[PDB]
Amino acid sequence: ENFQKVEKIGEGTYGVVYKARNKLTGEVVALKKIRLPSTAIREISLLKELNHPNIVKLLDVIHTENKLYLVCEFLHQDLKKFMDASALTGIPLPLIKSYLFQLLQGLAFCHSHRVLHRDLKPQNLLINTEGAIKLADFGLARAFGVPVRTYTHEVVTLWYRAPEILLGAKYYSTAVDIWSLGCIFAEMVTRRALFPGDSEIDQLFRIFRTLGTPDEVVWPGVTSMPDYKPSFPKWARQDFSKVVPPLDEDGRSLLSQMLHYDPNKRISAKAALAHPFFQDVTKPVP
Ligand SMILES: *CCC(=O)N1CCN(CC)c2ccccc21
Repeated sequence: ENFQKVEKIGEGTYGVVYKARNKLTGEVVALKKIRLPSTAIREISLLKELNHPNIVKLLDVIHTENKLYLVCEFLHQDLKKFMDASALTGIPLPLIKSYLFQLLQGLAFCHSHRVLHRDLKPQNLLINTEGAIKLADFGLARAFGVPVRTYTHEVVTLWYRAPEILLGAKYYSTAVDIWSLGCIFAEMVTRRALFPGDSEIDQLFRIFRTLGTPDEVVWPGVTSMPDYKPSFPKWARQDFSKVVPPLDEDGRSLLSQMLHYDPNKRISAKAALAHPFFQDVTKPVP
């Protein structure tokens, strides 16, 4: 009886989200319920301290009756819905730039605390009516693993997955989130997913057909990754001018750096924020 359900507002990889009202404070919140060694409660509890204007505020973590509840600030819409609703005309470039600038600040903060997301996608980027955008679900992928199917048996999207993950690397760096964010960036600009794979191999070959099949020159160590096969077809790289029109030259330079194959060479969030693409960044209200 601590929270009143108002309405169901969404479904993530692990559980359902309701808008709720805090009985005793009157505050409106988003309450995620997840069913069911395990360091998940410790690690997720630590995210209550990892506060930033571009990270969804984690108000509380409740473990009771073999369910995990996450109490978050209420935000009104995800980026996937906003992109679908903006399909006819597209999100305006100054708003795209504002959103990427803010998302990079959120990543830079978590990354500075050694915390990775590992599963960024438009569905977990939430916006308000004031012009802010925030990252949701930090910590959940690491705590629980990324399953093939969600709790409601939907396919977990591969579209934003970094190539080192797809090639079976055992160690993920903060670069995995930069890759994902660069995919989201291209999708806002073109109104179409950059790499819409429908299996792990289809995802990898879509990446290869655009960026070129990687070799030891662009990506040292690539031919010794666990899931690398010498039989991969060898596609030549496309020019970014084709990939994301009509992004200007600064956006294209930034995007190419977010999409470097080698996780060691891929631009950091901190470095991306200093990119000349942001020289004229503003905060428009949609
Ligand atoms: C704690 C609530 C939560 O995890 N999130 C991320 C998932 N969703 C549903 C899209 C959400 C919406 C509004 C506010 C927070 C959250």
